[PDB]
Amino acid sequence: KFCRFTAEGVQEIDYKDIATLKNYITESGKIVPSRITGTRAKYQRQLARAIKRARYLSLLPYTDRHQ
Amino acid sequence: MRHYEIVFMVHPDQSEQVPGMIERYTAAITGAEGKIHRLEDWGRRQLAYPINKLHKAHYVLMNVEAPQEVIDELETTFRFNDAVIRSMVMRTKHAVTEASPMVK
Amino acid sequence: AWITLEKAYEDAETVTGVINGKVKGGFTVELNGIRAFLPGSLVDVRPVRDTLHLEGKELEFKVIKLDQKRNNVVVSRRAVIESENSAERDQLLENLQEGMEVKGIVKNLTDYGAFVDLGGVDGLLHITDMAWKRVKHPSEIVNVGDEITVKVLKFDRERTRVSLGLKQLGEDPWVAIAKRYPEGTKLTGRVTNLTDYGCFVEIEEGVEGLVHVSEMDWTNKNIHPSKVVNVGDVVEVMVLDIDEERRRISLGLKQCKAN
Amino acid sequence: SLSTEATAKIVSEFGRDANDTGSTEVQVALLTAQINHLQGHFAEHKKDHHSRRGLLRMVSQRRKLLDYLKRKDVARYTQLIERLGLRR
Amino acid sequence: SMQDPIADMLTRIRNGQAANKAAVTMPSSKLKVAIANVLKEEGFIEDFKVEGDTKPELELTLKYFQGKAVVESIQRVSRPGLRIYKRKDELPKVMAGLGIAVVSTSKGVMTDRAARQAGLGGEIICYVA
Amino acid sequence: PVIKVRENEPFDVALRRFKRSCEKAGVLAEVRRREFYEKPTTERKRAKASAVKRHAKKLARENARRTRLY
RNA sequence: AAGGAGGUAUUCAUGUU
RNA sequence: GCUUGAGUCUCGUAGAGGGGGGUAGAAUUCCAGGUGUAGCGGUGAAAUGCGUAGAGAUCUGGAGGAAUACCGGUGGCGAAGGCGGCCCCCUGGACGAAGACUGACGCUCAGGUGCGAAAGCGUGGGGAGCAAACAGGAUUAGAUACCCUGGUAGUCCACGCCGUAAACGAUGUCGACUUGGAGGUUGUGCCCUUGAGGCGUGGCUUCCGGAGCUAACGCGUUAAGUCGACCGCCUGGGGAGUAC
Ligand SMILES: [Mg+2]
Ligand SMILES: [Mg+2]
Ligand SMILES: [Mg+2]
Ligand SMILES: [Mg+2]
Ligand SMILES: [Mg+2]
Ligand SMILES: [Mg+2]
Ligand SMILES: [Mg+2]
Ligand SMILES: [Mg+2]
Ligand SMILES: [Mg+2]
Ligand SMILES: [Mg+2]
Ligand SMILES: [Mg+2]
Ligand SMILES: [Mg+2]
Repeated sequence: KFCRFTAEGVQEIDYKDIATLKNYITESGKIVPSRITGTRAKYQRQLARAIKRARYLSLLPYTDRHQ
Repeated sequence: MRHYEIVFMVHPDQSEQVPGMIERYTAAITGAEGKIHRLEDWGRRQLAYPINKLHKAHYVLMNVEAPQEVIDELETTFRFNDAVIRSMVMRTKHAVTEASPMVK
Repeated sequence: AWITLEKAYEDAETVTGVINGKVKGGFTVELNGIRAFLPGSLVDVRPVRDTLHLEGKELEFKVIKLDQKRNNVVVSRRAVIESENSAERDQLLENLQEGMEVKGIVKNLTDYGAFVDLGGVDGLLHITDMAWKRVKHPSEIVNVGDEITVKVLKFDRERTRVSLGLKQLGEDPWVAIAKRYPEGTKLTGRVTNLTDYGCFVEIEEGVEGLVHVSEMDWTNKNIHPSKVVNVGDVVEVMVLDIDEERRRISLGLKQCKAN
Repeated sequence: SLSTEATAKIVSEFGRDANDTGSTEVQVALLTAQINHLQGHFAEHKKDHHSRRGLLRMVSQRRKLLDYLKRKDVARYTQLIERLGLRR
Repeated sequence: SMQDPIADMLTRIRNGQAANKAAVTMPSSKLKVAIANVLKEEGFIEDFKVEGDTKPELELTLKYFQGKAVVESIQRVSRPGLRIYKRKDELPKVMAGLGIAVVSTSKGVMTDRAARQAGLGGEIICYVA
Repeated sequence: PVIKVRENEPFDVALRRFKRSCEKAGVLAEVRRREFYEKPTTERKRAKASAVKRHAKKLARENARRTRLY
């Protein structure tokens, strides 16, 4: 599966990059499991935080149906 | 002094106040011996979910080194200035001067 | 054998290999352990409704590329097309169907336009060059391989890329509007795209005007356009200014309310 | 906790060079500064039992250090508990 | 906390013999070296040495005769929680004399047999069989 | 799971896509889990039991390849 | 609901979709 | 005296550790409207119940309380009880690298002190959902139950009580020693990072397992092997964790 953050040296995932985060949410808008994406556990936690911060700022939708 | 990433989003129909608001907040921070490290007016962006039945709001981003007290006062200004729809202040361990992904 | 497949591609080999099939990604090849990519105009050499000879049946695997990381080859039936296309596309890059004032043989529907190959060249174009409605994929006028009509605009004949336009013929709606619709006439239009800074309402075929967020309500300056009118709603707006040069309509909703 | 600059000042005052951080006097002085600081926190936060457990460790450690110092050299001990303004 | 370094040394010998190790090592002290000498002269260990200037390390090379370890049992007798002293008449006989009782007399640490001949009592460190 | 009807796509084909989309979002499993309240102890017990048996079956399988049944 | 296949499961260009 | 146990300082790292304050979205309920009309709801099947004073359904707005899907993991943090949206403020511990410093300053601990799920108690709030008691409907030979429709205290907050649980690893704390394997998680060093590689070295953790221990089950370097320090407890079953 191979983590795409360990191989890029990324320190913090960043919630302002709405291209990487879109790859890590599903169509409904929920966060995809690390078991599927092959992300490491450390970057998974960072990634989940970034997605939640983006949702608050309405860069990402919470769900597919409130819009 | 701590570092802060401040993102506030303004009403789409108060778009012309954003320059003025930027200058006031920058002046407040800089007057308290602050250090504005980044300032990116992202502009009018399509909200992902309707807020107050308001699509397409005006995003502003600001990365700042400033005392906690001045930062608290700025957050209070947000709480009362009923043109800013949302704000978020985050504490960063170091200063970021690099251009954000939203700039280009 | 993958080494030898890459070496036979270095020879411009035209081998008899098992095509990988037909797909939205063009055409796949299969040369003895080399799954080949090729685009929609380079996935096979037969221009028919079922190209399984190129991809899906033992047929032409062409020398188009060798990619280790893609496990990939030039999976398209070469040794047939582009061969006489040399002289054909020479006459094409000399003529271009009257300098792109020509018909073309369509290929498929793309995410950015609509493409008609030429046989030595291949042009594209926009979807709103033969229509005016809010479009996302304009391919609903023909199937793959039909005969469309366009006028050439930007053609790079040193790379075999073309881009014709489909508005070199149709009477301009703007010119008739300029004589038909003087400023200050009220007409009804359908909101095609809505923004916070303005809502685009299509009043006529191929004419979209921008009604500013400041022109949505005179007495509540802080009202989102998305809350007052939905995309596709028919609203009456008064034509305030017509910019023919910029192809812009400034429409005023403020005249329906009171200042 | 205690800032970098505050620790540096205290080490200079109570240690016989800038590199003397392990002296009993310096350790008691650092513990005393942090203990005195936390009083305001626990005045506002009477229900912070977890942080208060950390504070009780500090108080307990200061007593052990002072006991050692009193048994090891009584004169330094009297001087220290006078400077630091500590009873017993 | 470590509060019986003699018992620790006996434990290392016992565990090393049970795990068929060639040699065992421990931090050194003069009491450990004295006990080690008695063991070596009674033939329970093959050799011992001390290496190190500031933090000496005592190394004992253990003995096996027919594949089996030579020391069949070794137990601390006097311990910090309960000290044992015996008068010259009351010295023990480990395994009816086939074992040694390391007894720390006033003339140094020796075996039960040596102390009984010298007419001394003292503290009983360990039993060795 | 918001499925838009595609062009020329028959109803059966579109319906299969929609059913699979819902099964991918796991809606029905979620609803069945929220029908009734279960104590946190019950939830933890069930989670731990599934892990134990899943691990045991993986280990049992990975040792079954070792030996021959005939 | 019933059966089959693959695994403890994915890398499997993106794009298209 | 000494530096190896125990501590201090220097730079980082991970974390549902704690306290306070804000905020976001989904959903449940209620309220007011629009469209609409004869059922809804519930069950093994029904009935109570709600509905022509227009329910249920659907759309719009509002109020309010409580909890944070996905991530999420025999994952992490905490002495234990326990801790799960996001942001800020105050604050505790753990670990790693290299180096400097103190120089046995240690371990255990009766009595004592503090923390300690849920239920409960006092005083005042708040109350959407759920729900002892209770009311009704069924089931049944009976049904003071299981099932259904409601429903109060309570669950939430603030401040005090209470001090208890299968408060469990049914395994007291500290230290040392003794063959291995596959993993997780968090640091760090090196080599060619040739491209998620290779090679080491720390902390915590899950599962197999050897010798040895285990009535046996098992346990096994995180022991329930081998040892030492100190404390807690046990002495047939019932009476009884009861009486005084
Ligand atoms: Mg400290
Ligand atoms: Mg006690
Ligand atoms: Mg309670
Ligand atoms: Mg109460
Ligand atoms: Mg009350
Ligand atoms: Mg009930
Ligand atoms: Mg008890
Ligand atoms: Mg418990
Ligand atoms: Mg348990
Ligand atoms: Mg017990
Ligand atoms: Mg085992
Ligand atoms: Mg009693």
